[PDB]
Amino acid sequence: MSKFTIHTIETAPERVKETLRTVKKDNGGYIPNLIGLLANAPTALETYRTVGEINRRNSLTPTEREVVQITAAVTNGCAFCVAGHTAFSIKQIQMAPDLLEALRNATPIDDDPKLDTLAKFTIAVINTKGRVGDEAFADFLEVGYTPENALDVVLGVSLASLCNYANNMADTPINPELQQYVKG
Amino acid sequence: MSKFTIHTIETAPERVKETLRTVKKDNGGYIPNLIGLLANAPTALETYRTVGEINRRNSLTPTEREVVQITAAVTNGCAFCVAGHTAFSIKQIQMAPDLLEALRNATPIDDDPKLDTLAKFTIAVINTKGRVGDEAFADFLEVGYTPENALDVVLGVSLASLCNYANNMADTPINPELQQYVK
Ligand SMILES: [Cl-]
Ligand SMILES: [Cl-]
Repeated sequence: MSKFTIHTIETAPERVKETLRTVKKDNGGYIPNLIGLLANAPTALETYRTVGEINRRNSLTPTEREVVQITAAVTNGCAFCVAGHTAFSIKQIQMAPDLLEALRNATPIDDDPKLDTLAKFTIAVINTKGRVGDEAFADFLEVGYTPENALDVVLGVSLASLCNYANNMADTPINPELQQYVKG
Repeated sequence: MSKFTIHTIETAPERVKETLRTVKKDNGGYIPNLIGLLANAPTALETYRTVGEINRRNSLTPTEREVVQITAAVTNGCAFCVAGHTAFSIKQIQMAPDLLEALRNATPIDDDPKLDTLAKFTIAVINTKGRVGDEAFADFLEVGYTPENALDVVLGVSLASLCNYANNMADTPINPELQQYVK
């Protein structure tokens, strides 16, 4: 049936057991199946953790980083990550429900032109593989983003590809603790 | 006018100056323009270097990792990265000419069924955002790769998207020092 084993602490390769233990604690007692999946390839698990940590340090706000991640997961057609990021945006960030709804639905953010442009720029980045074009780039800057922010969106898109494509490949089952955030 | 400044050591953000110094030395006295572009966003430059170092110790061989990078740069239409990885493959792997020519055009690899499937798998990942299908996934295992290798290909694709998409957006000028390798 499954292409991949979703690893537990018990079955994961020794050198990632300590990381899965950390993940489980940090998540209040469960391992999101994305991590259990990436445990199959410790360099892929390592990349996902490490880039996550670099990305937090980037030129975007934590809300803007979630704008990038949710929009990418929706554009990439990845249910697991739409659910995972929704849960993070609610519990970690307490994102306004209207912002969250818009991002999940890939529809306009009416309250905040800045974030709405960022969302739309992320879609264009993904579909064009970065060749967004003169007009899309100029609209990105007009609302106050910079060339640095542009490359930090690419960074988020790059991170989104690792987890969205991996979950797309595995058809990763959605943990019971994420099931309520599933799109829909 | 260009959308991005290509940074020098002098113009870069303070916290990446040392990275640029190290890059310049490693390349014998020049900075590849991707690096001067990424310098605009220190975290994107740092991700590119960090993930490169992780990818180069993954479950694929050095040849297989370049199969993935070049195939991805061709598929993503990124001219800079094709030249950058052709350079690395010639210098640092001594890749056979038939292999290198086939990667650079995404034409089949006739001498090597295993690398031909890897190359095809990579294209499928990129064109299907990972939904490569049961049959493409089975051909991948039957050739000798593992589920682990498959996620390490996704890893390579993700790293390629960072540099390919950035270079695509900037239309990064190709350094004179890389020109011999273009096309
Ligand atoms: Cl467990
Ligand atoms: Cl310089």
